[PDB]
Amino acid sequence: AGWNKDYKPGPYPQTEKERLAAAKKYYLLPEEYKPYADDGLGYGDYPKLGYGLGVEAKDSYYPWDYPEHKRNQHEPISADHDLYSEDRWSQAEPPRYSNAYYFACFLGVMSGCLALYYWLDDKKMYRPVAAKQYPSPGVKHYTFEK
Amino acid sequence: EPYTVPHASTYKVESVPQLVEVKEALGRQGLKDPWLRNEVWRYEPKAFGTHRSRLNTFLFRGLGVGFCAFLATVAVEYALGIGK
Amino acid sequence: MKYLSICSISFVNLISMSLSCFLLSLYFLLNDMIYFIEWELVSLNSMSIVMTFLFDWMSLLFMSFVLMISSLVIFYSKEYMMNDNHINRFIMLVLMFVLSMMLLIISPNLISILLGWDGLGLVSYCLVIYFQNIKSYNAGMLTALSNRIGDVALLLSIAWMLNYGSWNYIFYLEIMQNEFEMLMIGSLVMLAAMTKSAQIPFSSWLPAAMAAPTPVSALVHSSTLVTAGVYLLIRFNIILS
Amino acid sequence: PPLSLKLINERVLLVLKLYDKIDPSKLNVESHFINDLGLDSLDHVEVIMAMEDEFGFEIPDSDAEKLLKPADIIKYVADKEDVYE
Amino acid sequence: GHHQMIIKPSRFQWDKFKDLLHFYVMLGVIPVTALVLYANIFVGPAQLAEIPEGYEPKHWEYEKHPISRFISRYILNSDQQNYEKSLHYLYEENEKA
Amino acid sequence: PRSPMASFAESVLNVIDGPITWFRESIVEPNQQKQNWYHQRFRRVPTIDQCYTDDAVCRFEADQQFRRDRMVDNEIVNILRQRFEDCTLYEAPDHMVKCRPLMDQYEKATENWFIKYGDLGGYANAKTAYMKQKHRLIWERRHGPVGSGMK
Amino acid sequence: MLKIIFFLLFLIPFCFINNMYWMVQIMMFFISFIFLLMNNFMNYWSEISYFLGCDMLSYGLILLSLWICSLMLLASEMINKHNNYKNLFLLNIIILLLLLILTFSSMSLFMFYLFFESSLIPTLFLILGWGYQPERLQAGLYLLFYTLLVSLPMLIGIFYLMNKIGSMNFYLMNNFMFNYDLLYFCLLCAFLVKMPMFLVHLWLPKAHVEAPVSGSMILAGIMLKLGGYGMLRVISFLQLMNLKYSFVWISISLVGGVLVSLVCLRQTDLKALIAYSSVAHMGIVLSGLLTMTYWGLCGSYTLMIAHGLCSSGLFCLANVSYERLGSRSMLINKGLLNFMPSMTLWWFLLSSANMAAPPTLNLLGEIYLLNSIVSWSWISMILLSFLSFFSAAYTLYLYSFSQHGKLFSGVYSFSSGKIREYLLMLLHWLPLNLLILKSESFMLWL
Amino acid sequence: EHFKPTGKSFRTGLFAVVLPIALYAWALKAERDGREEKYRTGQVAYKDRQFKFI
Amino acid sequence: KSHVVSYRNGPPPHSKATKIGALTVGGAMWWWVIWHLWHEPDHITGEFDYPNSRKWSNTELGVPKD
Amino acid sequence: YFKYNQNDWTRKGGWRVIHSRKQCVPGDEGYPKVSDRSAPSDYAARGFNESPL
Amino acid sequence: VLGLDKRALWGALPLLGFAIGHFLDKKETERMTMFRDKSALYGRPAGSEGKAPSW
Amino acid sequence: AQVPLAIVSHKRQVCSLYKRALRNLESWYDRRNVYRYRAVQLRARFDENRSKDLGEGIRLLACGQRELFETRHFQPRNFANSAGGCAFEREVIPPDWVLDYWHPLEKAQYPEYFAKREQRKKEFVTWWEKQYGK
Amino acid sequence: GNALTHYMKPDVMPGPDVVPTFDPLLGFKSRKERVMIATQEEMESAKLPLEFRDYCAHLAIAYQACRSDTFPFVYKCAHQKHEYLTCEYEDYVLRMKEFERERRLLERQKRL
Repeated sequence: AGWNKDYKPGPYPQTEKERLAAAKKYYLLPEEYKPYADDGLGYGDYPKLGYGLGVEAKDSYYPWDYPEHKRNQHEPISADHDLYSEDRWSQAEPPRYSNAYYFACFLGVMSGCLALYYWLDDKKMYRPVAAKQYPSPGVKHYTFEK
Repeated sequence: EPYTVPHASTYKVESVPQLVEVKEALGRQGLKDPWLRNEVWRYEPKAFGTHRSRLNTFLFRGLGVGFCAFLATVAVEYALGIGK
Repeated sequence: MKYLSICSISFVNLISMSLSCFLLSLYFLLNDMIYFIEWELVSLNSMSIVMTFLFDWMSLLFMSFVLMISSLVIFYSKEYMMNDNHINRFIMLVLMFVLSMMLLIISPNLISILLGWDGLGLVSYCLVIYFQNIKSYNAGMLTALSNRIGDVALLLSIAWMLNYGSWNYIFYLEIMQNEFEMLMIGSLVMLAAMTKSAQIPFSSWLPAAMAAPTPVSALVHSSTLVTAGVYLLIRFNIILS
Repeated sequence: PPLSLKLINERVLLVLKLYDKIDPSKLNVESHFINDLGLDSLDHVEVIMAMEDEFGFEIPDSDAEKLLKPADIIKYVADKEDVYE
Repeated sequence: GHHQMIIKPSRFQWDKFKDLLHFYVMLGVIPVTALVLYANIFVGPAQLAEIPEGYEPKHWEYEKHPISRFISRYILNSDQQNYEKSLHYLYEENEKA
Repeated sequence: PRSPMASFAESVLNVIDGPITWFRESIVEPNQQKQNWYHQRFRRVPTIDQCYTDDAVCRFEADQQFRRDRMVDNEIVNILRQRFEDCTLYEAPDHMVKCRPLMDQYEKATENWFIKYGDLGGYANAKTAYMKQKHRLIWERRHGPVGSGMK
Repeated sequence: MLKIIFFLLFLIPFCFINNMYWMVQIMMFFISFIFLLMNNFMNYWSEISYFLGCDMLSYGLILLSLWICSLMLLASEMINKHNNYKNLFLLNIIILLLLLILTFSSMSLFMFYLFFESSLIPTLFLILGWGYQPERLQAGLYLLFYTLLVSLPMLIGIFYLMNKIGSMNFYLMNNFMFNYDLLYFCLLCAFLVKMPMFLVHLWLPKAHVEAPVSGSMILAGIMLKLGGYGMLRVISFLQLMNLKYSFVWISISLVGGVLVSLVCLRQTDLKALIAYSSVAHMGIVLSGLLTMTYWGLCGSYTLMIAHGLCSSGLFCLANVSYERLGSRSMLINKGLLNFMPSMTLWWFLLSSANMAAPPTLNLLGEIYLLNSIVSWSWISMILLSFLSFFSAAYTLYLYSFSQHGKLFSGVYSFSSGKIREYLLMLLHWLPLNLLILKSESFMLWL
Repeated sequence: EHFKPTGKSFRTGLFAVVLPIALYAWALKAERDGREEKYRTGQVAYKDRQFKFI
Repeated sequence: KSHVVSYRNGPPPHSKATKIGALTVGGAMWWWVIWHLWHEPDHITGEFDYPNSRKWSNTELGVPKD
Repeated sequence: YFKYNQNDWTRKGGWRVIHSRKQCVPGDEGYPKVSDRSAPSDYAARGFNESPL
Repeated sequence: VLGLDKRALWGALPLLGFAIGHFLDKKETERMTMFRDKSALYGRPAGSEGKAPSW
Repeated sequence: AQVPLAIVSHKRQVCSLYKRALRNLESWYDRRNVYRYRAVQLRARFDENRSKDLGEGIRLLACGQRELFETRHFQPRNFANSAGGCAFEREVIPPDWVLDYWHPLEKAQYPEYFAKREQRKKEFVTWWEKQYGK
Repeated sequence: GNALTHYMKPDVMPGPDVVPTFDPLLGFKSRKERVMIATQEEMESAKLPLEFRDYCAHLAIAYQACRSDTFPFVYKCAHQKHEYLTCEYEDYVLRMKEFERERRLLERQKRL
């Protein structure tokens, strides 16, 4: 079965001869393989896969080896699969509008109606009546008729 | 058995006045609807009724009996000298 | 039990309990009683953490309808859920759902609310997760985190109300109407009421919880979590008003 | 309740007969749509849509290419409902 | 009749466990119920009486329930003992420094 | 029992009360024994001020005494809270007029409680509480009562 | 108190006689019962014996260990099943327990340190001896060297206190208040490591992920408390210095708790996730402890008891799943509700307790630390809201993800849950609730 | 193994924890110092002290 | 999965109990609604007249004469 | 339990009941009825007024 | 119901440690007798004292 | 069996777009009489492009697909009993091997059933050996 | 009616829940007084809520007397409920006249 030390990524690939072995090592044909940029936070020679609309956008009707993950037998797993998983930040179809659009409408409506409500807080519709004449001692409440 | 599959010959597009309204439109537009004989079964009046029958029944089911019971209720109330 | 459906057993218990509570609510209406029993856990710095129960017509009556509706929803589920599996599992959750809502209703103490309040936050989550499809998972996750905000709010309210030495808010709400601490308690409890009641912008979770079985939706969106926030405010109506 | 295979044979043919751009005589279990019955691709799409509504599920666009005769459609629905009788 | 075998994990272990736990909790409940019933019905509680003029109660006298009287008398050290041992130990420890 | 239900209400209260009173009178009470239990009394012990700076037993004596007095003083506040607690429930809807004096008793006690044990946190002991008092009194004669600021 | 010690010592030979594995726990469970009867303790020390006493603080922590160390034997039945040096394994726990009992029952600060670290070596043998994965080395050193690196300087701070106080006894120390800046860092940075603090927690995810099930219990169960227990004794005479640098620790732990909760959500390993959950709650414990208020102190004592039982409990369940599925990754472990439905109940109750669900003893302690922190500064409401929110975000992810979904595909057939496992889970959770009834005792240690 | 103090990592790590800790630790020190100053000066009468029981 | 199934057809006939029940439910509702309208017709409209403040005279309110 | 072992002043635990004042309405006994509890010692007595000490 | 066998006979040895452990500390309390009935909070009244010391 | 090949002909892209276009049409106009009316017109728009060059057709799909996505329904219909449906795969059935771990007394409640399964187990091995070469 | 008039010409509309601003006896040769019926003891004995302790108390007390006399079948006291509502309707009229009076008076001062 092996251990982690026998499976950790190798150092970033630098040569085509090294790329081809690296692509072999992950069961990828040499064209898919694409290591991370190696800015300094890179994952070594580990591939870069997914990062799209997410797992749930993969074809559901395909006969996957692991339908539950929607993944095949020896296929590698994206380093951020825990984020683009079916229950995490993923969608079946591209969103209708830009992500900025949604926030503007909801907040734009909300602010547009906060001001209106508070501007009318003074102009409360009141029935034409005086206050409850609760009987207080030493105070003089009358009745209109003589 | 759970059901029997009727014959396609039974369904005739001219039965349903609503579907026939579609054909005269397509003829004017110049097209023809192949999947029209399918829709006929949904609009069988004796077993599905019309918009009018379903609306009358839904709102006023039991109203006739409901009123009749009320008349008995007023009868007892009058016989108990309550209504006046 | 082995020869009686747990739904058949369950229904008679709840209805009889509901019926009895109905008689009491009438009794408390006539005399306009208010009973306040409480058991004490621990005390310090002139303070006391307690379980408390406030029995009045308002608490008792609404406690009855929770049982009346719940009993029939269980009996209704005898045929709705006869077909799949795990009827015994499902009903044992619904019963745990009644008790949690029951303890929420009776509680006049801010700390004791957490018993029923958080129990609702959990048991409600389980029912939404009842089916095994992914859609249920996402639905259930949304509700618990949405309600967990309300759970957090009450936790901070408990700290603030320490300034008055107790957590029997139904006694200080109307004499401390002005001071900043009540406005800070009323502020947080407002969020706790808004989340369970699914107000703006917390409304999103209530439509999501439809992934549960239909009997659950009757229990959650007729006599429980949706109504939980309302009842809490009814007990805080002074400062809010 | 169980969906007998014979009914599937009846249900499929009923829909096809109702389809007005087909021949009720040529129409049989073994006939081909685009080859024998002169069905276009777009016409073949509409037929599957009827099949979907007929039985209540999705026939994936990828898997609709195997459905080139009503026998295959009969087999497909049988496989989905696993009624092998 | 006409039922379909629906495959589910075995429940026997869980069924057995619920039985075993119920047995052994009962195996303790009947004794303690006998004791608490014997204590409350036959021995009964004490009565809060004012201290006589010059009477020194034993430490166990300072508590009400008969079982609690029994524990403090034969199972636990009197509060005075721990109080007055601690005084000695702090005395000797302070002499170290 | 002018109400119909109240007439039925009392019927049940007879049913639940009747047996228990009989059971209490028939079995429990008659068979029990006579026995008396007393109340601990603690002789006041010297305060921390008398204690020397090198002896620990005398400090230990006062620290425990301070702690016992703290409990008595913690909950003398608790009792006063329960009074205002109970008046609000026994006098509503007109409870503001009647609880107002009780709350005045309560709030005064809290301040005296907070002047004495307040702001010590855990590990508060006889030495710390007494030393707060010494510093408080010095500030009082110099800057007057707290809340007026310094000069 | 010697009743306990000599009971354990004479149970050492039971390690040597064969077919005595199960007769050991009963002697270990029975002594807990005997210890459970001798609760008549107070804030001050009681039952003196040559240097061994016990107050309400030490009692609960001792009793927690006896309970946990007894459950270790139940959990690690696989050691008995494969006779994998079981006799040596038993001797490790019996020795380890004795070191703990002395550590909490020690009345003098030097002793506490003497058995404080000495318990480490029996733990270190435990990891290397019975751990599966190759990384138990690279995790064996972290546990040993983080602790030694910060405990050795503490030894100097202890001796410097004799030359001023003249003694180690805790009561005599409280009479003094020290003003030296470094001394503060030589008696708290040594305990802040073992809590652990957020920035020096790097050993905790490695030790817990690699250690065996039993080692996970005690590491999460009692080792994280020795740091907490130690602080409760030594902030008494660092009150003045504590006020100048507390805001550094409170901010780190509070912000540390939030950041770790996000780290929990991005984990994919059961053992890792539970271990990181320990840092999250231990951040609140430390935060409230350094607030020094009556509530923050009593609450911190409570939560340490409750959290240990829970986190120890959650390590049972991860072991149960790992034993059969063979892998501890979340991806392998899915839908276990459909393999072991009876097990999933215990997953929930222990999981619910971890997120401060009622009526657990955990919620009682967490209400209090929250009170002290808020009183300390109203600005603490910001993350203290976030931390409590996210402290459920990963707990649901831990429970739901591992129990709910559709079953794994490649898993081979495996046994179902056994009575031993269920009994183990009950003893973890059931006290964690009933303890609320008598929080009177395990709360008011001050 | 593949970490390097590349500036991007430093810039990532800097804003990630260090400043949230530093800015917020600064806020705690600031707020308490202001509140503490009143108490030491004797500004707040014991009537008005918040969280008497904490 | 109701045991009843119908293909391109209306459902089967209805048992006597279901046929009666539909009328009894609907009928019972209407009987209640009619009776309340009969006996309490003053709830839909105001049970108390809303007075026309304008109609009041300056004298009856004691308005002083300019 | 709620009739004899209710919480009293000599214990902390146990259930403690504080009931309110019944609505006295005309026809009831002594209609101009008033709360007998006036002095502060009346409230939250918990049976303390009738203790021997 | 216990399901105990002759192997538990070895249990007497740990129980032996219990009694020995109990004996020593009990012997230790008999060494603690110089504030016994002398402290300000429990000290006996000066004169006419009980014959047997409490604890 | 047959595993679908990912490569999709241009003819198939038009086919799929036609299927999506019609299904989207149903959601907007639920009613069958209206739906059949509008669906017929939709088919007309395709026949007025059937006689065009592919490269021209490439331009057609691009705007044909974008307008569809630009006109996607806010609550598209699905079939509740299929992938994406609200009621899809609610139940999960464990693997067969669960049954074999029942307590022997539990198995005694269905002695016929477990009698048969063990006859099948004998057949399964020989079946498995042949299929995969043992 | 409405309350925009109060916004647009506030000089004439007294405003929400307006407390009278003119002398009560102004413009009246005289105006008779108002008399309580229910004492403080009677109000308290029946736990009459403070917002209901206005002049209608005695009728409200009568309502509880009867209502408690037939509980739960309070419909057997529907007659009594009519009077209490019959009375509290009058107070609403008095508040209305009190309002119009001020509105009419407030207009007069503007003219002069």
